[PDB]
Amino acid sequence: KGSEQESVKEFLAKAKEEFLKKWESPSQNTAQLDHFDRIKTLGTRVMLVKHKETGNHYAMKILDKQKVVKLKQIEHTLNEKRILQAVNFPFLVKLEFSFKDNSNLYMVMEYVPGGEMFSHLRRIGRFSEPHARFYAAQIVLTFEYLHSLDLIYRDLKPENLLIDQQGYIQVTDFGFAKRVKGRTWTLCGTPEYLAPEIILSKGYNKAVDWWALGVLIYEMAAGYPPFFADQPIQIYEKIVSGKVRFPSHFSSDLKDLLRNLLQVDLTKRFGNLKNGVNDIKNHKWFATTDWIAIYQRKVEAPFIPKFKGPGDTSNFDDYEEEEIRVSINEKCGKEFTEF
Amino acid sequence: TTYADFIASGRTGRRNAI
Ligand SMILES: c1ccc2cnccc2c1
Repeated sequence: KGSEQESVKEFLAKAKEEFLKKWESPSQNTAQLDHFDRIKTLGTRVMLVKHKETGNHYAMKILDKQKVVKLKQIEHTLNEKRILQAVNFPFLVKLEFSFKDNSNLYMVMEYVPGGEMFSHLRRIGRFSEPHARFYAAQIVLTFEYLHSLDLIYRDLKPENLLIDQQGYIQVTDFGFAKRVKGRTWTLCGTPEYLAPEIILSKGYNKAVDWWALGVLIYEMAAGYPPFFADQPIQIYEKIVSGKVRFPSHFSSDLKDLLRNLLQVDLTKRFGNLKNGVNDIKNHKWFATTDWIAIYQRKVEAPFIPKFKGPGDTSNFDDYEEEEIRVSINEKCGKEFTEF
Repeated sequence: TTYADFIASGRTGRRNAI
């Protein structure tokens, strides 16, 4: 616990004062639908839109209130918007506006044009270890930030990590993020990325994010996840078994880090010991990482996405376009009153 | 190879939350 650790501590203290102000007094109803021209679907929904008054492009997430109710996601959706409007960190996508109408909820975020990490990783096959380390370091700092605010993220995966014009990561989709000081119990996440304590229906805490980091680093460096199969149940059987196999090109340092992150024993999992995140940040695999330089975006990125111009979506897949219908009757008003 | 097994599997596309 030296001078560098005290500075992190003080930085996180100021970050928490700012977060809590917005957490306790959330912003609400800061734009309306006809402020935007709708361009194209970016994921399924999230749409590219253009703000008329400024000409800025944004990514607008649209949720059908009736479908949220049927899927029992009311409280998770209130979590997502309340957390997103309160956070502020370089590697988190920024929420610029939110609002609702008779049918839908809307979250309008900064447009990140470089595409999902998922698309680049699948196309290239795998990332080199320096490449994967660059991205992993950003997730390490982002979880240090989120966890210090008593937030658990619970859906880390390449599909949710966007590459910006500087080649850095922006985390999107807070649909399962939750502020909780005790343990929690919800069965949620993506199968390949679930910690064993989730699968086995135990109480669990922020250590599930550090397990998921282990899955992410493995998938970036290997090109495939550490546990995969054609059916989710078969994936879960592999996750709880306690064994992991590594590609032969994995360095010795990388395997040792992943055995400590993909650790079924919670009393032994990195990120969850007395030293907290510093067991990770001081691991030999991260010896060349300058954490301050990463935070300041001063490190040279592995690649810069192709940019054809404003509003171009060539780094995203194409999706079938569907109408945005707004009923003449208010749906689910009481359930979403605080949104 | 494990890569070949992954590429021929049904879970190389985007994965939905549970
Ligand atoms: C999903 C898909 C594309 C995105 C692009 N920019 C911001 C957020 C996004 C979410």
